[PDB]
Amino acid sequence: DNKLQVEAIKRGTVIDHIPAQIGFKLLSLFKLTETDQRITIGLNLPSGEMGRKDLIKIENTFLSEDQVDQLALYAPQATVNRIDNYEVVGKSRPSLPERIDNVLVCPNSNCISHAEPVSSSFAVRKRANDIALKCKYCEKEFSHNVVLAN
Amino acid sequence: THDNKLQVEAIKRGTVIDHIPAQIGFKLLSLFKLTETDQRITIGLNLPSGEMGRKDLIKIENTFLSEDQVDQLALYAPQATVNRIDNYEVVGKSRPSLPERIDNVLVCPNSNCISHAEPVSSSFAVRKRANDIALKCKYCEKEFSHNVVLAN
Amino acid sequence: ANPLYQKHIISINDLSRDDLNLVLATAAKLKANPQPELLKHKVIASCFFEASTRTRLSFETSMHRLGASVVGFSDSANTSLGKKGETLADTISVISTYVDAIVMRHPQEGAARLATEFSGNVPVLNAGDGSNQHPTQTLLDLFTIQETQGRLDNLHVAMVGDLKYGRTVHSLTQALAKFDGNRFYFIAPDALAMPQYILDMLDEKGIAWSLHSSIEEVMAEVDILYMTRVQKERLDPSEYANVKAQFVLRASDLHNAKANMKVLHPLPRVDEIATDVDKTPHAWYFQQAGNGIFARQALLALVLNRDLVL
Amino acid sequence: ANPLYQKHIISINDLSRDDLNLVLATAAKLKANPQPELLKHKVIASCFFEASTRTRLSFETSMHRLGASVVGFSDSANTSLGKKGETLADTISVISTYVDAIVMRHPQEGAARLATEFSGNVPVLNAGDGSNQHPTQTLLDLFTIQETQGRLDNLHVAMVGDLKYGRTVHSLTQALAKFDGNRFYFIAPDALAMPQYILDMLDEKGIAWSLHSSIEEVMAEVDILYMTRVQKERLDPSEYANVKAQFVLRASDLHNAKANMKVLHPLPRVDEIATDVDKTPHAWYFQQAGNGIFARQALLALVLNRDLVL
Amino acid sequence: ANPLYQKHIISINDLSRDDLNLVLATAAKLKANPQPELLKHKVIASCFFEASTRTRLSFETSMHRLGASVVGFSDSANTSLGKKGETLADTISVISTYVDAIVMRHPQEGAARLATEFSGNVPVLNAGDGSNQHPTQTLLDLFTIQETQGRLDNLHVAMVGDLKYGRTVHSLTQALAKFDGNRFYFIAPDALAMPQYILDMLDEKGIAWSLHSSIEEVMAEVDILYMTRVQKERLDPSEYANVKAQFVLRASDLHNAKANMKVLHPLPRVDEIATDVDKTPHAWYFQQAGNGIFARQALLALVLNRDLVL
Ligand SMILES: Nc1ncnc2c1ncn2[C@@H]1O[C@H](COP(=O)(O)OP(=O)(O)OP(=O)(O)O)[C@@H](O)[C@H]1O
Ligand SMILES: Nc1ncnc2c1ncn2[C@@H]1O[C@H](COP(=O)(O)OP(=O)(O)OP(=O)(O)O)[C@@H](O)[C@H]1O
Ligand SMILES: Nc1ncnc2c1ncn2[C@@H]1O[C@H](COP(=O)(O)OP(=O)(O)OP(=O)(O)O)[C@@H](O)[C@H]1O
Ligand SMILES: Nc1ncnc2c1ncn2[C@@H]1O[C@H](COP(=O)(O)OP(=O)(O)OP(=O)(O)O)[C@@H](O)[C@H]1O
Ligand SMILES: O=C(O)C[C@H](NC(=O)CP(=O)(O)O)C(=O)O
Ligand SMILES: O=C(O)C[C@H](NC(=O)CP(=O)(O)O)C(=O)O
Ligand SMILES: O=C(O)C[C@H](NC(=O)CP(=O)(O)O)C(=O)O
Ligand SMILES: [Mg+2]
Ligand SMILES: [Mg+2]
Ligand SMILES: [Zn+2]
Ligand SMILES: [Zn+2]
Repeated sequence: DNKLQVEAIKRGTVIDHIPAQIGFKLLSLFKLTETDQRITIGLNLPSGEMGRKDLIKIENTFLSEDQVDQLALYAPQATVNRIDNYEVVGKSRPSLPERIDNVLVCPNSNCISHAEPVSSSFAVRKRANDIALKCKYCEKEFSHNVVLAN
Repeated sequence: THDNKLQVEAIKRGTVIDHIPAQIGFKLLSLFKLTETDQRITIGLNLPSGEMGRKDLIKIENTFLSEDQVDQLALYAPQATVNRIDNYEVVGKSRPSLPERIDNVLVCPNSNCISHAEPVSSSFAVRKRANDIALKCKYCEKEFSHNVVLAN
Repeated sequence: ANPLYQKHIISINDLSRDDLNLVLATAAKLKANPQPELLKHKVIASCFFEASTRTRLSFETSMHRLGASVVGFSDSANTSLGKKGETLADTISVISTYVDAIVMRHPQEGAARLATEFSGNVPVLNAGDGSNQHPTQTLLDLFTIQETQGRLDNLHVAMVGDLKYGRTVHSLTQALAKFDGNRFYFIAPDALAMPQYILDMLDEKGIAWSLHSSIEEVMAEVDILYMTRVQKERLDPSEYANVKAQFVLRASDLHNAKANMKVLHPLPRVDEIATDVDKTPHAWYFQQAGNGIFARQALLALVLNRDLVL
Repeated sequence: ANPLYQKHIISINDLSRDDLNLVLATAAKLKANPQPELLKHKVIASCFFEASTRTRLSFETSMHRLGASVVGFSDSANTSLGKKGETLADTISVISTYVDAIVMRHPQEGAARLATEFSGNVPVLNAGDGSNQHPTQTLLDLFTIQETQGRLDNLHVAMVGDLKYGRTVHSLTQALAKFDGNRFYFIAPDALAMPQYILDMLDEKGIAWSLHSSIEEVMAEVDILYMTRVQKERLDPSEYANVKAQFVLRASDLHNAKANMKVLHPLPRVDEIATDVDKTPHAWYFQQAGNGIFARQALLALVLNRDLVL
Repeated sequence: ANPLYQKHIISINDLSRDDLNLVLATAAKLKANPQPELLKHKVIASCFFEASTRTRLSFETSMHRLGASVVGFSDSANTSLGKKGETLADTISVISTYVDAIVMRHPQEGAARLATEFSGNVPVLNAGDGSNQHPTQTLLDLFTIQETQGRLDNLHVAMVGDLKYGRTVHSLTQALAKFDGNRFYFIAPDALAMPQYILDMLDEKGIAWSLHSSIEEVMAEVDILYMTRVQKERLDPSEYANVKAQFVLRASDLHNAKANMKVLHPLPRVDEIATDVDKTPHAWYFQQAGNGIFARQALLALVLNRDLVL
């Protein structure tokens, strides 16, 4: 027959219930694949809670509450499982962070952040049912949908 | 037997791209736009390998690489293995054949090449060599290492 | 220490109603009773990376009326940033080893905020950063509005012209919104409208504001007519239809205006205020400019002198 | 049809020894007895996107000597590509609906090849594309070498100066390498050496070539001394140390020359050939230029006429 | 004499339906069987005071195909008007003592009309005068429409883009309006709408026209989709919001097109027609350009020959 098998991880993180099409986006942003650690990704998996979902497993790697919170912009209904000795030892859900640093680029062409050795930074807030991001430097505010990443 | 919620199903029909060198797997996913599908996909990055120590691995259901993608794969990951699967079985297995031309995806490193300014598809004569592989631009006629070019 | 001692002064959005009132109270006192040696032995940097007449000269004048010395530049072309490719970060990193405060104007939004991240313990005072903020303009404006209306609350305030790129009206609207019951009329071309982050802030505070297409609609009601220049140096090429003042105030436009109403303008004006307005008792933009001395003296005192003055 | 009828003439790489000999034989005949109506009723575009004296004027004269009409431009600045943003692609797309052949010089490598993808059945002749190829220069060069030496085989040929950016020597080396037993001497600054893909071609054909740091080093044995200009409009700023001629030929350097040796230069020269060379029997760059007429007539005649009887 | 013998060709307004049909019939004949000596012993001036690729090169090619000689310039910078202050009046006054006809393009409206007041018996052909008229473009346009549609009546014609500054559509609309039962769809930004004097002419002839904000709105019913370039060298600074193509045609927009529909564009295009359109059967802008040869030959032949027998 065959030797097909996916060996459960001893220690690390399992990001579950990622909405369809978002899994690859998370990998791209947070540079999750820039590591020598074993990673396992399932995309378009069947789900009871969601119908379709993506799933990211990363060995020997953990996310702080803030790192988990960054995920709220993209996958708010995701579950982040911390794993030690093959056991789910922690389950967290992303709560909207107060700031998003480093990964996004201010869309204002005249912002000082583009010309100088600083890291991007936006304050995060709910506006209607949109998420508004206010650049720490130029203080202009944008819909998160138009604020690109690096 | 509790654990039966942890074992990915084999594919009935589709492709398994194996022996991808480390750090290439994720690159292939973007370049081939593979994740832009509703088909089930599983990916292993930095997996143990007898043949090559560490490797990446991509499996896609009900889906096959296009001739474009197969030709480009020969360049990105020459030692990678393409497995075609029907009825849960490997019916075809091969290292992708090097093509003679690669169009559209590469960028000529000659900055004064006309191909940058104009609405034409890039094109490079591909010839296999000793240590690397040579790409000669259809327009400027200059020849480069795929190393210099694949640093697009 | 007073609340503002050694504080960076970057954005009105970082200040409270109490901070603003503290500046104004200090201004009254120093105008009443100048303390010509309050800042003796201070050396302050005056660093202007874009053009200025009022802000730079009033700031430097304020520094000398308080006894401080002044170093700096009125353009960047002959700094090492101008000729040798130095970053602004490195410029601030060295200048902040020389002086007791840095006053800076810069053409990019966020410049003054960035400077604070490299100035260590040296306070940065934002003399204007692109089309973002102009907090010391707001201080002198508040002082002037108080001087002529007797209060900062329950006022009718019209702002006219380029509201999108007016760093002056961004700062001033945020500041007046910290006071109770003020009402706003925004008279701007569609393309240069007040930005959404300002309007959202007003809505959150339940402040009333509306858009008008003419000065005449609001003239009867207004206590403060705040005219602005089109910020042509900030305009995208797509916005070049808006270079000419869309609204021109003339003396005849002032018939049905309240006797308490003042016309303000951060200056320079192009044609948005005709010269015939100058002689009318409503014109107060030159008086407004002169109050920059008291506001800026006040701010330097609060930032560089530990105790409240008397 | 003759082998060159309706063919694009883009790169010496695409031509055989027989093709080159055909042009040379055809040129010898047209020089011997002219055919003034050979291209009657042809209109040919001369499109120069960078400077030229010899190539454009000899090409146009050639067209007229064969009875053709000429349209075009010596500068792109007043075409719609120069003023309205038009691509080279579209430019060729329309011009190829007007004329029977297109002669083009362009500052980017590949421009002529690209034109062939838009010109349909209209042949494109490459009058120079960046630092890549210059096939018609090579045609006249071969013709001149053949005339003076009696052969294109077993020659000793030195090429001096900017070999990196010299499209002239890229084409000439390739062509001479299609003949037997030629030996090459490359005299160039390191930063401007003959490129490797040329040397590789010489190697895989087992052709002897060597590098030298002086002309006197090889003066006594060369049949053809091919001088070149530093292509300063092509140099990277990092290569400005090489702007001046590194090798300057003077009449006195020719004391040990073979009597039959000729000095060639595709022209224009700056200082690499001193004016005292001009009077010597070895100077042949002006006669070479004059031969552009017969090579270019020959090329046009073979491309636009199915069969020639001469 | 034919109706157009020795006539100036300045504005479509001065021509009748019969005049236009004469050129079209004459062009069809010259395309069918060429007359290479028809303008033998004529010398014609080609005077371009602004950029051109198609108009100047097709005109000059046309002259050569008919056996005429050509003198002139593609830039005024090296004429005595460009360097010595000479008026256009004097320029035409002397050139009209040399040549048998004058083809002129100029950046000011009226320039060609003015030339006719100084050229005496020498006919002036307007190759474009500012944003006013472009009669020879219209001649080739009509010829292309006639070829592809079989008629110049009862067409559905859409014109897209910059209709305000498009001298091409000013002339084309006027000409099509001399035929019966055509219907027009104008798809343009407000700031660049078809001018009122054109619409008025349509009204007083009872011709149906309407305005639309999209191409898909009319795709299913148009016989001719006439795309245009934004005339950015004509825009007032206040109109720079319109510099980018507002309407971009792509292959996928043609899914519901009439099978016989053709996409035209006087060229050059910037982005208003995507390159993926080129391969579709509806793309006809290059064939259109190619027809400039037959329309311009026809015009020259009718103006310079008393009677034609073909
Ligand atoms: N040792 C392990 N190695 C790899 N994956 C694991 C391991 N342990 C758990 N997982 C995966 O992490 C997630 C853990 O969730 P859990 O074990 O609670 O299942 P669950 O009850 O379905 O979770 P939820 O209630 O959040 O849907 C599952 O997606 C499971 O596949
Ligand atoms: N390491 C892995 N790589 C790829 N796919 C996996 C991996 N582990 C499990 N899967 C697949 O993920 C799918 C969903 O499993 P999971 O345990 O998340 O479902 P669930 O918990 O019952 O549903 P819900 O997502 O609602 O909690 C299964 O079909 C399984 O085959
Ligand atoms: N039905 C299937 N579904 C999913 N994955 C499969 C399926 N069949 C095979 N594979 C995977 O595709 C690859 C097929 O290789 P194969 O079965 O020949 O093993 P192998 O002998 O190790 O191959 P190789 O010699 O190329 O290393 C394996 O990595 C396997 O895990
Ligand atoms: N679907 C999968 N997802 C993630 N990891 C996998 C999957 N299938 C196999 N692996 C991992 O990859 C490793 C090697 O897989 P496999 O047996 O297919 O290759 P191999 O033949 O052992 O190695 P190689 O062919 O490279 O010498 C295994 O140890 C397993 O942990
Ligand atoms: O420039 C304006 O129109 C308003 C305002 N003006 C000033 O600060 C006065 P000045 O530029 O002379 O220092 C500004 O934002 O710079
Ligand atoms: O420019 C050179 O030095 C060599 C060569 N020269 C010529 O073709 C002569 P011209 O530029 O006058 O046509 C060239 O590549 O253009
Ligand atoms: O320029 C245009 O967009 C349309 C029109 N175009 C042409 O005549 C083609 P050309 O400018 O190449 O002669 C014109 O009015 O000049
Ligand atoms: Mg679950
Ligand atoms: Mg294996
Ligand atoms: Zn910003
Ligand atoms: Zn190239």
